[PDB]
Amino acid sequence: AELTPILPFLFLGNEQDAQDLDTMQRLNIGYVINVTTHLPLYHYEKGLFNYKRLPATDSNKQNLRQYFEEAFEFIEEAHQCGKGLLIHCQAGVSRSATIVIAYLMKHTRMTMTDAYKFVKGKRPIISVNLNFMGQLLEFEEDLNNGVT
Ligand SMILES: CSc1scc2c1-c1nc(SCC(=O)C(C)(C)C)ncc1CC2
Repeated sequence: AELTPILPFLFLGNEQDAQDLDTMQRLNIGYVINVTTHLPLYHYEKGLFNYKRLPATDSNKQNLRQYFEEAFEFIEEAHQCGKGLLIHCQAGVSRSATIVIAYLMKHTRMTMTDAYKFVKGKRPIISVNLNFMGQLLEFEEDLNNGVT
């Protein structure tokens, strides 16, 4: 169980990272984003956290752009309320790391490459997915022209 802290309040993890309840409470995590279609929302009935499911598959066909704004408003909410947010998908964090990078691109005005450099430096293992990479590329261009 190794929840990588990207920002003071924003943590990246995987399938098993999201089940270490004690770890989540030590870190004052109040919000969880589960970026799968099929994994359960872990610890839902213990009513301790606010959840958001981004029902996405790890393919070269899945669109994630659609989930970006939804996910940023929920990270902003964990920040405005002084709590931490965990975002996880499965092994290799393809889906969840795509979203973290997009957040760092909009709400830190980092570049694409520089966000990836930054995340991979805190979490070494990241599966490649050129579909998501290409979608981050057009997100970067929609930001530099101000369509967001
Ligand atoms: C924005 S990713 C990026 S930008 C420039 C490069 C890369 C890169 N990424 C990955 S893995 C991560 C992914 O595919 C994501 C799911 C996060 C989109 N492996 C190799 C490279 C080579 C150079």
